[PDB]
Amino acid sequence: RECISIHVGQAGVQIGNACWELYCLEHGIQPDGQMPDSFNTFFSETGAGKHVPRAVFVDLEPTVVDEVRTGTYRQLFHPEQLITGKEDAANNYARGHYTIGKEIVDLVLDRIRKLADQCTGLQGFLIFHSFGGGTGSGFTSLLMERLSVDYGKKSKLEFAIYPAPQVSTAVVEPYNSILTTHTTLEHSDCAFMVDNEAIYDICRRNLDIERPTYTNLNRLIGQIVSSITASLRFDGALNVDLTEFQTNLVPYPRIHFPLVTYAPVISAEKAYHEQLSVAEITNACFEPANQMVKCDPRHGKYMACCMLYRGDVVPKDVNAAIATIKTKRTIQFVDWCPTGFKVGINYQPPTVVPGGDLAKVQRAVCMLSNTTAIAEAWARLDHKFDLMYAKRAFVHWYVGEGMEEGEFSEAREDLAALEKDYEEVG
Amino acid sequence: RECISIHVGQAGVQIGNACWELYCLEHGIQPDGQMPDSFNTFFSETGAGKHVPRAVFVDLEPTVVDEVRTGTYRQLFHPEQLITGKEDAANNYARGHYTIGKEIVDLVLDRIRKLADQCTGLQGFLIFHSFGGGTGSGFTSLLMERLSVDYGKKSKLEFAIYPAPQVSTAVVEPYNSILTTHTTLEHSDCAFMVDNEAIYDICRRNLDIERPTYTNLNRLIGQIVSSITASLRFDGALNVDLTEFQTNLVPYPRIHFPLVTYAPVISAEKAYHEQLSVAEITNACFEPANQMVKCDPRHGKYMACCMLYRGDVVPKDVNAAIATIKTKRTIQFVDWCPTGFKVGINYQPPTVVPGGDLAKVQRAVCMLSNTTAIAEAWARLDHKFDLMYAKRAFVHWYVGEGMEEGEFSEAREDLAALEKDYEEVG
Amino acid sequence: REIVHIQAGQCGNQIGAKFWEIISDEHGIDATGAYHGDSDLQLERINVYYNEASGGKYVPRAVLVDLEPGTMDSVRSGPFGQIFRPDNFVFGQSGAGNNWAKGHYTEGAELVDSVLDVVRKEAESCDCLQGFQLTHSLGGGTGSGMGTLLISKIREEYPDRIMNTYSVVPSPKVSDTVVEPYNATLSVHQLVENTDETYCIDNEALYDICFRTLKLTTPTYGDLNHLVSLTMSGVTTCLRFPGQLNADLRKLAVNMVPFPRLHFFMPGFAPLTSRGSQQYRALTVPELTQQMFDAKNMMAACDPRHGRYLTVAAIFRGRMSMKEVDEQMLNIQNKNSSYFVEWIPNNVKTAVCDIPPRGLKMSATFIGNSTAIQELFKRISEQFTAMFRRKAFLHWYTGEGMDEMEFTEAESNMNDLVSEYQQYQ
Amino acid sequence: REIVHIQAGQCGNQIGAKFWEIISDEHGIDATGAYHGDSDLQLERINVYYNEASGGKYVPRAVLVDLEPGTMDSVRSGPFGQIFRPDNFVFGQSGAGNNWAKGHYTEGAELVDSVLDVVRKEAESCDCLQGFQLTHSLGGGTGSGMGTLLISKIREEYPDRIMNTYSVVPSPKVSDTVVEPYNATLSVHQLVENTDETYCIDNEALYDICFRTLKLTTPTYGDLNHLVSLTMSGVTTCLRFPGQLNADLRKLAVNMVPFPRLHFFMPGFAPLTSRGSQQYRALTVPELTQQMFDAKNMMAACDPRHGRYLTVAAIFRGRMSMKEVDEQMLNIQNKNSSYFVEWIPNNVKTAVCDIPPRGLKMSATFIGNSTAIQELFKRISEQFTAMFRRKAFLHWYTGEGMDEMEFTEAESNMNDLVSEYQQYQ
Ligand SMILES: Nc1nc2c(ncn2[C@@H]2O[C@H](COP(=O)(O)OP(=O)(O)OP(=O)(O)O)[C@@H](O)[C@H]2O)c(=O)[nH]1
Ligand SMILES: Nc1nc2c(ncn2[C@@H]2O[C@H](COP(=O)(O)OP(=O)(O)OP(=O)(O)O)[C@@H](O)[C@H]2O)c(=O)[nH]1
Ligand SMILES: Nc1nc2c(ncn2[C@@H]2O[C@H](COP(=O)(O)OP(=O)(O)O)[C@@H](O)[C@H]2O)c(=O)[nH]1
Ligand SMILES: Nc1nc2c(ncn2[C@@H]2O[C@H](COP(=O)(O)OP(=O)(O)O)[C@@H](O)[C@H]2O)c(=O)[nH]1
Ligand SMILES: [Mg+2]
Ligand SMILES: [Mg+2]
Repeated sequence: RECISIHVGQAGVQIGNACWELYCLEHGIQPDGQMPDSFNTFFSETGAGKHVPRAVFVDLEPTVVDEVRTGTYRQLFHPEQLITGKEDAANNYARGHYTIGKEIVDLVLDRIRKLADQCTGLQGFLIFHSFGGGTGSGFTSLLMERLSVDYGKKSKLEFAIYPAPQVSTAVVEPYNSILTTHTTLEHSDCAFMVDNEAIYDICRRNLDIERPTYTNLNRLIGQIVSSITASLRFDGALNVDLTEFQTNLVPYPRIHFPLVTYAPVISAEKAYHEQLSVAEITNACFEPANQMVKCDPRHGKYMACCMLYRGDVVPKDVNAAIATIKTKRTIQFVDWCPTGFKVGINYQPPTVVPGGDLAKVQRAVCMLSNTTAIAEAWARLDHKFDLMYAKRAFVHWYVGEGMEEGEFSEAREDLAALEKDYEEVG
Repeated sequence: RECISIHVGQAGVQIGNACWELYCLEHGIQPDGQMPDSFNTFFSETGAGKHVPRAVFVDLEPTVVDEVRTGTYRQLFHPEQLITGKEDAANNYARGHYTIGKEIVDLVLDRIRKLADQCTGLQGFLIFHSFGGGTGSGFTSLLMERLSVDYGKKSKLEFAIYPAPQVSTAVVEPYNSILTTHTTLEHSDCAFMVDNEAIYDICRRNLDIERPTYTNLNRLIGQIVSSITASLRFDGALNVDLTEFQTNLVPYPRIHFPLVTYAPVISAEKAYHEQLSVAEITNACFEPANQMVKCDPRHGKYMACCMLYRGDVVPKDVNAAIATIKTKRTIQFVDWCPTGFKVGINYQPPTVVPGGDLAKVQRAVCMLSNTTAIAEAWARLDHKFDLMYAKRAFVHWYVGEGMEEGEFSEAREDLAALEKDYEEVG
Repeated sequence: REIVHIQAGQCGNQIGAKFWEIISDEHGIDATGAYHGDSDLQLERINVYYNEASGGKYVPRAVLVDLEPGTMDSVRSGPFGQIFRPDNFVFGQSGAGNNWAKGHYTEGAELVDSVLDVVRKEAESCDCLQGFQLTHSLGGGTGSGMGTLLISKIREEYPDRIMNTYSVVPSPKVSDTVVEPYNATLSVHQLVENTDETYCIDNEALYDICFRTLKLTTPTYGDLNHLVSLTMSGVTTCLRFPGQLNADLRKLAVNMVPFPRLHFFMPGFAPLTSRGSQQYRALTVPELTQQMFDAKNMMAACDPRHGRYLTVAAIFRGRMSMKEVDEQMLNIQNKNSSYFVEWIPNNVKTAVCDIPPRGLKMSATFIGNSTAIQELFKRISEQFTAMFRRKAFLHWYTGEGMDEMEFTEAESNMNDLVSEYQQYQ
Repeated sequence: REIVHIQAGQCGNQIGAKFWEIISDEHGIDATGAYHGDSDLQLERINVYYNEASGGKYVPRAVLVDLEPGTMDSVRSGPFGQIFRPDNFVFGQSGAGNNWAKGHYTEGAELVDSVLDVVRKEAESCDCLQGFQLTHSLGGGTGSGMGTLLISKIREEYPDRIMNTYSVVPSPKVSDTVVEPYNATLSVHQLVENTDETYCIDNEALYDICFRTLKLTTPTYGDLNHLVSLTMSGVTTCLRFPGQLNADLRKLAVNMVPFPRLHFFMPGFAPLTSRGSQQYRALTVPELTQQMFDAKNMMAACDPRHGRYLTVAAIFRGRMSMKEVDEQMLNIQNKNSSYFVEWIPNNVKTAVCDIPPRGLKMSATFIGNSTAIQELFKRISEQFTAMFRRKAFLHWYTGEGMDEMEFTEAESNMNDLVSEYQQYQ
């Protein structure tokens, strides 16, 4: 059982940088690759006292990847796993998909096949990227397009960063974040949406951190990915696998956008006073003040949700805690879901990274609900795209790169239908 | 069996400060929350060697609460339990109830629900506040209105400070103390009234202290509260419960204003010469020179009284001492009350706080009687309010904040009717 | 809760210069913006008046305004002159010439835009403010000219914040300018509506206090500005330090003002003792309260014995006891039952703080709203009376666009104000 | 990603001389081409501006162009004069005499071949270049006459590489030449179609910033050229040093220009503080954000308050926090909702770098594309109309071969640009 991760762009590399430091702490492996088992899921062992990850780094700009090449973690990777270009897409999806992407899309695909040869039980790939730039979107959309045809039925997971409606840093963001909808819709088995706004509020209130910079936000995402795969890397009372988890969660082929949340996140000094028991932690996951996307489930009806407990949990009370939630009329479920819970209990406590903003805890929970409230996170955005497309602003940049003026018709048409389904099922 | 205490305003927080130092000494719990049983009634345990109270501190001004945050008892209170504002109500009921009310009332009602989730057998609430300022009157009236709807039949107790007729500290006091009566009348199961100037006389004569400041008065109130709840926290010859206490004392739904008094209070040096036995401490409770509100029972007729003894008491004589009182025609009871004494004897002697103004004893008594002498403490005040309201002084402040001019009609009309009921039953 | 500071004219700047000398020593800062204090309570509420800077320095939230460059030259080079930021000094080049007309219409209208750009900058920096402090005098042209103009322009933008002005009103016995009654009457026309709480002081009475109670043989403008500052600093001591019972600026306004137009106050301070007679004095509350209510100690040339107190306040500083403050207040009301209004029971507001003034154990400040002010305005209206009959000095003001109608309103509105105080007396 | 430099005219060289003095100190390079730095990050992209030489010396990618040999002698003998390669100094012997006719047709035609052989030599030296930088003025003859001829020839050879112009456009209030309007209008005819993005700067405004904000009493061309250099140095700091979020020349161009013809920019820099008022200033992002948007600091002689911003940028330098940059940007948009275009949400671009300017902790650069430029072109156009109406000074230019048609379209084409900006206002 082995899994392969692909990072795209500055967002992907920065997120990927935090995770692969987190994994090394978990398995007791020093930065120079030597260990002073179960690690085969992510690592490959070479002869004697040398482990290297199953990672590949991709970018069209040499600046950010060179930071990995010089930093403390230079010795972990192969030299050939770190792929850089010469000219960035300059926040153009059209440049990414058609112009600059194609000269590098072949090089990595030759490298993916080399890594997929070592593995024996490939479950799937992990993709970290964002919808902000064209480099992270146009190339990734091309990169999954090649993966899906070549490999077919193996599961691919994505961990996207959605653009916020208010707190955004670019001018042409909506044009990219609509054109990516097609490729994710029909070439991804499961898509995770994470917002930059909501992580700020979580940092401000729960963690009581004054000035959250991108170091701390990336550490939060590293915990979510670590928890989902801890079912494979360790052993416990009940087990849930990726194929098992997709079966219980995705009810229809077109509805695969779970919303994630984590519990507990607590500051060091405020952690001493509170006694963190399973009865309340399962309640914290349903607080709309802790959802990782600026979305209100109060306007939606739950479809299913998956709980991933780890630490010191026994199944006697989990059903009792789950029973407690079902009695609330505040937390609503669809009528054809009398049961809407998948439960997995693991034995390994989460590990705290030194230099982080979290305290050591004995228990942890990850929540993954497929709700119908997420309709609004696209409905608001399509107004931004359509308002700007009224005067045909910025379009001259994309047209000259090979796209057609009708290409933006399908982008809003596809989101027209995809939003239509959720209200239909809802 | 647990209870939740809410302190509102400078007066409430200051009184609450005195209490929680008293409770910790009783149970041997150090200021940092660690214990070198029965403590579940007020305390919650967190893992190992950590106890935190079931208390919430509320204010609209940071000055009187951040005194707690830096003080010796910073480690005991959970940081989220201290709620502060940015602008005080400035002795306006209208600002407290209407303008400055709603931006903070929601936060605590969210915080009460979290505290009420941990409990299993919630007995009731204890509310500490005063009728002087609008912050403690306008806001506290709003909190009880929201509490009653959410919880309904659960009993709520308050410990209010009535403004004195002669020794008063503000100009606009009568306007506030009339507007609180509606929400106390219709939304309180038991209301305790205490007067500031009366406690001065008790300090002057009985304790022989030259200059009682607000430290020593607040220590006296801590002794009254601790004794009423000592029946839950310990076990003895007879038991009286909070819901048991209301049944015997309150004869009609509109008449729930008991007068409190205590025995014995004595200086350290004069404690040696006297012998304190059950025969006299039952007589000290009935002295009009020891009533806690400047009212004369000689012009009233008793309806009921409760006598809570603790320490070294035997039921053989308590019935005899109660028998002795009944033979006096100075102490009058109403005809429809052939018997009017509810008795509870407990086993734990009261504990003296070091640095205090009281001497260690083997027995103590707390008295709670429902008489008609208190009718005057409202009639005198209604003259003050009506006299000033003749010229519509100060009213311009309240009208602009959301009130209307007929609102003061209901404030006086309600106190018009309530005084009649005491007259009728009398 | 933090407050910005505005000073206008030679009169205010000389008053305001002493304030930052006294309050700075209170909070422990040196003359160069450095800090060297001991008690932690100094840093708890440092920001009520100051702004932080790089390198661990503090600068005050003050604005110095002028229509002549002479006075800024003095304050800049004086003691504690480098504390202020250079950008704050706002001054013109022409002067006012003791004209109210030039200050409002001709000269100040050009310079008014500059100051509002600065007070806007200080208003945004503060997170949640409550009030503005204004220091000026009612005799000259600049202080009464622009001082009236900003108050109207300040008020319109911020109708929800409280406003404070600490005025100095002229007196006949120390009369100094031939055209004083023209200036004073025109300004108070708009202070009756555009300010929330107003203090009045006399240079006549400040001479009465200085010779007799202080045993001062040489009262210069150094010492008078000393006395006004201590009343100025005392009101807002509840904000900067804790206390057993608290009172900020907003509490006093609701407690003292029965009707919107009756907000003209009278200061008073105690103790004030000579350098040799202090060794022969007690240290107790009852001696403080008798001095506070003494008609021989007020800071306006009006005796309260010709009227009755509406409401009063007392601000105590030091380690004291609550009953003793309570028993003293009832003693005065019972003994002096003639001098208090009857239909407002218990006319006294109370407040006690913790930190005493440095080198002292106790202090007190008296702010008492009385009906005796009606005489202090009639006396001015009499001096104005004999001048406007024969149109003396009128041509100087009429040159800038005013009319006989405006002077008619100046007397009529001053007539209305005195009527209100007589009616409720 | 490394870029070559072109300078034209006396103005450009005096601007360009300071840029290489500043940027060399930024990278640690001495006055003689040696290197003596400490941080390795200086060497990571040292090649972005310089070319390697034997023996451990560095020479820049500079080309100095002139039509008179006077200025080349000064720059050669001036500070940092030996840095340049001698072959780069290209200059003639006759001069222009403020003739735009002579700069293009008579005198630039002979000398244009010589320089293009040199820029080709640098174009072969480059591995993978992106742009050309051109620095000139729109008043004289050489800078506009040759510069427009350089751009025309450069563009045809390299239709895909990015082209930058940092122009100085004349102002009526600092008018210095009788035939300025003929020069300015005839050049702008071709900057519309042969450049990618253009920066406009006025000598009138740089006086305003020097006297007022800097408290400079004697602003000479030594100091004005200091200001413009910091803007050019700031734009390309993402290329030479790392950062949390990056922005190169291609990202800005796509993020600024909604339609191909609306590419005229206005810079602005912050902080700019006097040597005495710096001790009394904070060090935070929120102070930096307000300064950039201040209409008293924008470095062109046109008011943005007369129009609405299309888009803006902000390049920040220093070790900072990412939400703080994000929170302030929403504050300005919400508070100033009147002054931004409505049909493009979130009109702000952002970039943060790590290496701050030497001796400073923070910095910011503002690039705002507005509709307020439409007035800065009408003022020039009016000066042209009163000239060509009566054919004053026309005979001097007609002697080299232009005709009334060429001047006729000169106003007609510049008429179109004013039409576009008003249309989208
Ligand atoms: N979590 C996280 N998000 C980032 C980070 N950097 C940029 N982003 C997000 O990315 C969005 C902008 O598009 P990018 O993902 O940065 O495009 P890019 O990373 O430059 O990829 P390329 O354009 O190919 O170089 C912004 O809205 C940010 O929310 C980061 O370091 N961590
Ligand atoms: N026992 C006791 N009574 C107090 C104390 N402080 C104030 N009081 C009483 O409170 C009355 C005045 O109203 P307050 O209760 O102080 O109103 P407040 O505490 O200021 O509440 P806010 O206005 O919201 O700040 C006075 O008549 C005092 O008798 C105290 O510390 N202990
Ligand atoms: N208390 C006090 N009053 C002063 C001082 N200097 C001047 N005055 C008074 O201010 C009045 C005149 O005000 P003026 O100086 O003309 O105001 P300006 O024109 O704005 O400077 C006179 O009646 C003086 O009594 C001072 O230092 N202290
Ligand atoms: N910023 C700046 N502008 C200058 C400088 N020298 C001249 N100018 C401007 O350039 C304009 C004339 O252009 P000029 O340099 O004479 O063109 P030339 O024929 O190449 O010399 C005048 O309006 C000056 O304001 C300088 O050193 N710095
Ligand atoms: Mg990038
Ligand atoms: Mg208070």
